[PDB]
Amino acid sequence: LVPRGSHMYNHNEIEKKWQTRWEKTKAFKTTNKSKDKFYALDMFPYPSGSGLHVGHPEGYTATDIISRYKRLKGFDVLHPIGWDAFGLPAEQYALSSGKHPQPFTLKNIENFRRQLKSLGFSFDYEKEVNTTDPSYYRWTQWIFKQIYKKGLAEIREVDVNWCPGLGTVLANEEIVENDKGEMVSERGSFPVYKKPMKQWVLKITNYADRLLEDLNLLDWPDSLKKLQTNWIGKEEIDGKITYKLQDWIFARQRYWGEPFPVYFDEDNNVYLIDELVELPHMENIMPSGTGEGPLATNTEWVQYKKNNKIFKRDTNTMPQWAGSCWYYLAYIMKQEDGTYLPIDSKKAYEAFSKWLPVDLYIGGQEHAVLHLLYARFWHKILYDLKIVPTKEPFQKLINQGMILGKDGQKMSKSLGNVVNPDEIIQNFGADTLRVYEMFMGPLTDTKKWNESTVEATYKWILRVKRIFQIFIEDKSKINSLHKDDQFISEHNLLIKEITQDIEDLKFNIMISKLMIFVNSLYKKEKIYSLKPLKDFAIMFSTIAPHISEELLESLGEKEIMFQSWPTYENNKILLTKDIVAIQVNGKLRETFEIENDWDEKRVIEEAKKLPNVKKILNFII
Ligand SMILES: CC(C)C[C@H](N)C(=O)NS(=O)(=O)OC[C@H]1O[C@@H](n2cnc3c(N)ncnc32)[C@H](O)[C@@H]1O
Repeated sequence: LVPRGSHMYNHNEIEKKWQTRWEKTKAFKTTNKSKDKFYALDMFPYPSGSGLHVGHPEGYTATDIISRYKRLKGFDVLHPIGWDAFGLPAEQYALSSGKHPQPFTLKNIENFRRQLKSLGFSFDYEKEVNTTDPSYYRWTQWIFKQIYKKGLAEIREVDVNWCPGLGTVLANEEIVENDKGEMVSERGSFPVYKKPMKQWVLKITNYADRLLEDLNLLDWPDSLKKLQTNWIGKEEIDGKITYKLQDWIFARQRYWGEPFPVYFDEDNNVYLIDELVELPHMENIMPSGTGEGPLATNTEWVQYKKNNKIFKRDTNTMPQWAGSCWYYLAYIMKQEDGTYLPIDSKKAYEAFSKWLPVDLYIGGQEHAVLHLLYARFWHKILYDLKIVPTKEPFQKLINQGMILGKDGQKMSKSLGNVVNPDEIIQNFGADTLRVYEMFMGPLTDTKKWNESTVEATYKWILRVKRIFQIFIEDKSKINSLHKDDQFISEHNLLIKEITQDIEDLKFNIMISKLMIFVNSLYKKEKIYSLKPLKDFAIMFSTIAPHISEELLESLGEKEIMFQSWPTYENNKILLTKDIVAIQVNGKLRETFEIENDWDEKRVIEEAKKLPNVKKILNFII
């Protein structure tokens, strides 16, 4: 049932209005007016279909809520989007559509961008990166070269996973075992087998001990630390320190990827090219199954002329992972005029020191031993080279649970179980989509799409809009003399508890709390002030920004970009609890509330949580 008549509000019109206003007013531009910084990052998407499905926005909603909250708390916020556009995902969608990946990728990116704007994510579109732009992959190639010069890239004979169906080698991390114990590509489920071949490898095993140990520095889920620990698989066996991890098969026999900025002489000595080496435009881009890539047939390009000698260019390309290994840095390098600060410049390093590590990164568990391992590896090499200031790229990682289709499988184009976001956004609105996805369950749980809960979410938003109408359009329903201490208390507590839920990324519970508050407004003949509506709107804006802006405007208030997070007075909350003063050797370092009297020895590990560490809690040596 699509909302109409008395069961609808003007969601399409409101959402377009506010999207337009945010663009004109530059609402999401990354500011630099504070010493408080927050880098909230989504895993950027592949343009490997005609558009997003409703699964994609789930994690993007979660980081948007935090980003929006942080702006309201006065932080400068980096929250950017971009296109993971090289390598197999983009190429395979082009090939399977009978299109050339250059124009087709551009065309699909336009659609993705339109979809994202229609959802009201607070991206600064001036920070966009595209891993296929030559100004971007200039740096991908630079990084590879520095990896080489450090001794960490070489061509050697290894046992590769040959994939006849793709015409290429694949890395061990790109292979999975099926129900019958057979090895297939993680993407496409193409059969593979082992074969000795001379191929480019990156020496990830040389970083294995640090990749393992440095997990201790990270606020990452146990499940993810475990996957990486087991993949690295460090074991002493008969005195040899061994690893299940092998060096990273890095070259692909495909057209659509970064060229290796490399040429060879008659003895196969490797030489490096200093400048950007662009992928030549070719029409003959189908993979040959021979062990060489399609670039090998481009005779004129492969013949590298230097000092009257004819050398041979490398004819492989880099994998899709090369651009995603450093894109979190590219966003910091990206400039208003469309250029990138040089990665090794002083200005880059200072900007990195301001923004890194990413404070909150959300993306799927499927990247456990792919991007989330590989990116850590490149980052550490850059750290060793004094290019980046931190040991680790991403401090806090959350893996959003998969949204499943109605078949109960993970939602994906490949399984033909997708729901098109354009239809939900048309029929119900972006605000409903965002609220619904957070309400489906805990962010980290998997969950199944359910039409009737979508419809219930829309009815709820309609209910919010109608309660605002009641109290705003009739001035007699607001009277500062009205006596209802419990409500003034409920209001102050809402601010406190919603704040805590946002901080905890417990967005489903946050919505339940907003629903309870609305139930309470519907019982009130009068309320003391419009302030609780203003505060509700400001806070709801983090999840339902379009309708929240509309409600704020109808209150005669300023737009969200000029607002602050609501403050509460704890002396209006009708129930107080014990405050425990924590000390470091007789000297006060923190105080905090302990809710109830449940535990005592378990609750001394709650005093360790607070960033500055029943009555007193002294810590003597
Ligand atoms: C950093 C780089 C290596 C990322 C890479 N370019 C990439 O993965 N691109 S992407 O388009 O496939 O995915 C984008 C995001 O969307 C999530 N997602 C996908 N399906 C679902 C689903 N059914 N439910 C919830 N989330 C989903 C997915 O995990 C990821 O974080």
